[PDB]
Amino acid sequence: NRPNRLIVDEAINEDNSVVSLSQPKMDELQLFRGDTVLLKGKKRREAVCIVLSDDTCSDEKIRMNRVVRNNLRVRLGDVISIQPCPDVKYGKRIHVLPIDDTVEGITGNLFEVYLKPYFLEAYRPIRKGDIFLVRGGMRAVEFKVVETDPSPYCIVAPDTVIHCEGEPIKREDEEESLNEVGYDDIGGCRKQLAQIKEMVELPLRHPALFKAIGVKPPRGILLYGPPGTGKTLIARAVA
Amino acid sequence: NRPNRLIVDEAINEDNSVVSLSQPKMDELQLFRGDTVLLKGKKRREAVCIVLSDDTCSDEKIRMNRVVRNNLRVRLGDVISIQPCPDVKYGKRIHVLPIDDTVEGITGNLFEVYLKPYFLEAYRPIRKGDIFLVRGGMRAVEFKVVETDPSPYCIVAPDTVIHCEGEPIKREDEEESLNEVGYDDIGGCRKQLAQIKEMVELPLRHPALFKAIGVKPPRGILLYGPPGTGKTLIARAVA
Ligand SMILES: Nc1ncnc2c1ncn2[C@@H]1O[C@H](COP(=O)(O)OP(=O)(O)O)[C@@H](O)[C@H]1O
Ligand SMILES: Nc1ncnc2c1ncn2[C@@H]1O[C@H](COP(=O)(O)OP(=O)(O)O)[C@@H](O)[C@H]1O
Repeated sequence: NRPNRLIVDEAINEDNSVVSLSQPKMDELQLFRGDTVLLKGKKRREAVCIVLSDDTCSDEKIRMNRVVRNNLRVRLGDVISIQPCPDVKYGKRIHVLPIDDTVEGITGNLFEVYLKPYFLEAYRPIRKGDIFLVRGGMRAVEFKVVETDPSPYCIVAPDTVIHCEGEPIKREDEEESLNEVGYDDIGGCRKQLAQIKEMVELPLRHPALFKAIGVKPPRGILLYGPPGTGKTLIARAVA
Repeated sequence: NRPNRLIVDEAINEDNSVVSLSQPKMDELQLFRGDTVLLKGKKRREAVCIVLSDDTCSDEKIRMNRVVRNNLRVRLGDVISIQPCPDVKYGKRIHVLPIDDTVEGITGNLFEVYLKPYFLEAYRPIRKGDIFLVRGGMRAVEFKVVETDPSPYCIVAPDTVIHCEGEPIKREDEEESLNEVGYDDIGGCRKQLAQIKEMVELPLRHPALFKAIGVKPPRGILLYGPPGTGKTLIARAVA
């Protein structure tokens, strides 16, 4: 049955690009804590990240972040195949530009003052055709690459140079904005949010199974608490 | 007055094809506990089942199941004639197929994995033009025969072979779906359900008698209890 694909869930870590697995995971694929990992999915697209070792998260499970779930076009309850990729990469020239939807009121240079400080001491990889999201600068902005060195061989380094043209390109309907609300945006409701997972993930992720079995799913859920507790973004995130 | 026909009622046994009678019943028709019985009715159709001996059900009464009440087109308050039929039968080739109304989401082979396991150690008979119902497999599905060996001589055996064509035939309005609610679907309400039998079976089963006598039937029945006790499927089953 090809025991290599595992289900996807939410990661409790607050890091940006960190993938956490269980102890008997890197011992089979002989990968270290700072190796290069390549992930695939639908739409004939690939991905690259950094695998981090952890033995406190769970017993046998792989964590997976939100900034790359929308990037690789992956949703919950899906299978993902992981394999090591010991390929030496080195970025030479990069060219990123933001979308004209979140750059209102920003003028002047914006590449040598935000991007350069956060790239160093991170060595984060990047693949062709990906929309990364960065927090900071009293705002939430993103950038998209359209033309750089041929994939892959993309490694951030202070010696790398950057350039701009001066004409942002509008986004399309294929991607989804990460500025909206997700499971990571809920704080404090752990036990209560854990219940909705085992009541709304079965009928919404597996429709043919429900139109196959005779089980009746719940037809209504009532949330409680005083106003402002977060009854609205929970429903928006689970959607 | 031909003392051979008896009224029909509901059977408390949970078995699929079991007919229970009283002690002075098989002693007149010299039939054993595992003989072959042939039953007739309207529409010039016959039936075949297995008579089971019981001395705890009642004093002088014949039980009769739901899966064959709709099959032989029999309703309550009707007469049924029973006679032994010591005919040796042996099935050779069978060909059953389901109706395209309850096979949504089912693919692959479905004859050597469900039908074969449940047929053995049962020796259940089957007549031509009957819609049997089987419970199990996390669903409620049925099958209908359209072409097999000439009637009767239909006995299930592991040596028998089966085949399929690949085109289900839709059901007609002559038969009724057994997936709906009947008296056997009510659990717990025994004393209360027993009362509705002696108040709604007289005016609905014998209309000419009520338009003959001057008795006024009840014009309204009020059911009680907290929600979910089953006030709705009781009314749907008695209809
Ligand atoms: N438990 C929570 N977790 C994260 N954010 C919250 C929570 N509760 C409130 N908020 C924040 O407060 C803001 C106002 O929430 P509000 O719409 O009043 O919630 P509700 O509609 O349930 O009263 C939201 O933008 C949300 O980000
Ligand atoms: N006494 C009972 N016997 C069998 N099934 C029941 C009974 N009570 C409830 N149910 C089941 O519970 C489900 C919901 O019943 P419901 O429609 O709430 O009854 P009511 O309309 O009387 O409140 C039904 O599908 C029924 O099968």
